[PDB]
Amino acid sequence: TNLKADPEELFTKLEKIGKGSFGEVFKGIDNRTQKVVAIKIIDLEEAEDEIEDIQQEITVLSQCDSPYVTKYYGSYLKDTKLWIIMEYLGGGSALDLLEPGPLDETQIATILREILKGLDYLHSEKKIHRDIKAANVLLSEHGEVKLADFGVATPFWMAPEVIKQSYDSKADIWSLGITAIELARGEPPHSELHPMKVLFLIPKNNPPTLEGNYSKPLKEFVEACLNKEPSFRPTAKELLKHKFILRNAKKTSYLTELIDAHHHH
Ligand SMILES: CNc1cc2c(cn1)cc(-c1ccc(-c3ncccc3F)cc1Cl)c(=O)n2C[C@H]1OC[C@H](N)CO1
Repeated sequence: TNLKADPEELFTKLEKIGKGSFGEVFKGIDNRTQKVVAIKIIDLEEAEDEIEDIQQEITVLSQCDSPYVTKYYGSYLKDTKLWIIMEYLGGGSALDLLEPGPLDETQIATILREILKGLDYLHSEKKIHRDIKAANVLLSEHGEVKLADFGVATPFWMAPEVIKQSYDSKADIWSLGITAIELARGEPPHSELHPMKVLFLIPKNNPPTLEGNYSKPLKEFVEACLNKEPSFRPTAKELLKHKFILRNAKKTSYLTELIDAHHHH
C-alpha cells in the first residue's frame, strides 16, 4: 500500500460501476498510460470491522499472476480512504450477460472452461477462490474470462461442508456446479427461498440437478461437481477434459457476440 503518492493525481475517477464488497467501485483512467482501470474506494472509518478481510484479499490478489485472474495494480491511502486499483474488464460479468436471454451450450461450455482454467491455476497455487458464481466472473471486451471477488477465508453457491463449517479446493468445484446451473437456467437452485432456509436445505437435501432440455453431458458435468462427498468431486484439471467441455467449448473470442448482445439489449 502506497502511503505517499496521491491517487487523485494518478487516476481520473469516472462513473460508478456499482457497489462491490467493502466499498464503491468506479471506472477510471490511469493518467500516465490512459488505460482504463477499476477503482474501489473503501472508507476505512466506515468499514473498520472488515479491514483484515480487505488486507487478505489484497495479499491473495497480489500473489496471483494468471491470464484467468483479474490483475491487481496496487493500493493507495488518501486521508481515510483506501483506493484499490485493478484492471478494468469491459465485457461485464457473466451474470450481466445472462440478461438478454438464455446462453447456448457452446457459450456455457466456453465460460466454464475458462473458469476451470482459473481454478486449476489457483488450486495449483494452494489457493481457494471461495466464491465462484456468475457475478464474480468478469469478461474483457475481447471475450477473455477471469475470476474476481475472492471469498473471505448469501448461501446459494456454498458447498455443504462449508455451511456445516466442517474444507479444501473441492468446495470451489461444488460452487462451479452451482454456477453451471446458473449459466444454464439464469439462477442457482433455491433462488426463490429465504437464505436461512437454504442454509439448512443444502446440507439436508440431495444435491441439486440441472432440470430442463439440456444435453446429457451438461447434466453429467453438473452432477459430477455436485456430489455431497467432496472426495467424489473431480479436480479442475480433470474437468477440463470432461466430454461436455471438449465437445462444446470454442474460442473465447466468440463471446464478443454475447457481449454485443448485452449492449443491444
Ligand atoms: C465491469 N468490469 C469490472 C468490474 C470490476 C473490476 C474490474 N472490471 C474489479 C473490481 C474489484 C474487485 C475487488 C477489489 C478488491 N477488493 C478488496 C481487496 C482487494 C481488491 F483488489 C477491487 C476491485 Cl477494483 C470490481 O469490483 N469490479 C466490479 C465488480 O465486479 C464483480 C461483481 N461481483 C461486483 O462488481
